[PDB]
Amino acid sequence: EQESVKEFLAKAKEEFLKKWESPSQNTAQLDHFDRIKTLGTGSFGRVMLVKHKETGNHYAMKILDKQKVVKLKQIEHTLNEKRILQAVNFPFLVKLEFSFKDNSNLYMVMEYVPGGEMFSHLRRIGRFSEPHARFYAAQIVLTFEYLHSLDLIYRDLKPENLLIDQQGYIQVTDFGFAKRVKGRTWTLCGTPEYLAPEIILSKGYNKAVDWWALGVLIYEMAAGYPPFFADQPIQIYEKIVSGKVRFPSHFSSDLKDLLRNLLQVDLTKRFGNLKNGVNDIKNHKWFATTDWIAIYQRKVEAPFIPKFKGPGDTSNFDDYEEEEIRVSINEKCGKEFTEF
Ligand SMILES: NC(=O)c1ccc(O)cc1
Repeated sequence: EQESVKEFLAKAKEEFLKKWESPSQNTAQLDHFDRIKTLGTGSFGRVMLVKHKETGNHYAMKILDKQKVVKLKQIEHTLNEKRILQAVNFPFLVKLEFSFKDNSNLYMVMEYVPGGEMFSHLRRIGRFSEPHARFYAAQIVLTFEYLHSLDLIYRDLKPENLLIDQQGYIQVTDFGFAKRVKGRTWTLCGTPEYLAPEIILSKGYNKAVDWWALGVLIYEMAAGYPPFFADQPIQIYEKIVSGKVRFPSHFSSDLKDLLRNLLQVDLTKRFGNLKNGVNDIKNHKWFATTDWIAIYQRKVEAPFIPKFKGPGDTSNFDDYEEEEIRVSINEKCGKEFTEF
């Protein structure tokens, strides 16, 4: 690549490694914040809109219950998530502002992105046009170029994890499965529709799984549904490993060609994992109209700007039962989470 890209990535890695080696810890506490509204909820945590009581700034606070993290075998994953997030810096990654823990929970306080998840917008519109999908895809390509150069695999690409910001650009969130990996890794994780064949088949896999997932995402953005759908995961997995994909007739020939090379079941032949690396993707005809530098610099006008009233507006997120943030009087799982 141009020396300009090499030097950019060398500096990116220098800065990442310094923070990776000496992570920040314990940079706020719960009673610095007011709770506003639950924005999302899962099996071991939830994300809440909060407001800092002294500055008035809004943030999204991810709260993980230490005991449930342990029960669901997510200890290392949660430690990965925080250690990576506090060390990365890129225009399309949600910024971690504070982290801390208490007797019961782990907390990651992030910039609040009021536009909501791409998932909502995609389902509301139906599908994105190719230019619209391409604008988002280009951001993911650059983000993966960045992450992979740091030896990071993301492992959870899907529309729910892509927030739309006030300029209409992507912020990737949820580093719960992200990991620093030189070579291969083995954990079964991800969402079924987005899993590469080599994950399903229990292989030692690498960053090529992220490029497969990009193929799934581009297909889903442009079609409105993912390429390997079914009612049971096992039936999804059979389709994924089959080597067959059908494309809507409205897809351009260039889109189909790119997707055949991303959704390549032989990981040794998959775009993003060949000798030319990311440049096989960036130079593909489907991306011929993309000005990569202008995307990075946020100079391209976005396909749309989410509608929201201000930094406290939660309209683009949905409604969940509001549950307590209870902190035990006794420390739980202290040893397991020492480094957090
Ligand atoms: N950073 C955010 O605004 C955010 C919002 C909802 C989530 O589920 C995760 C993150």
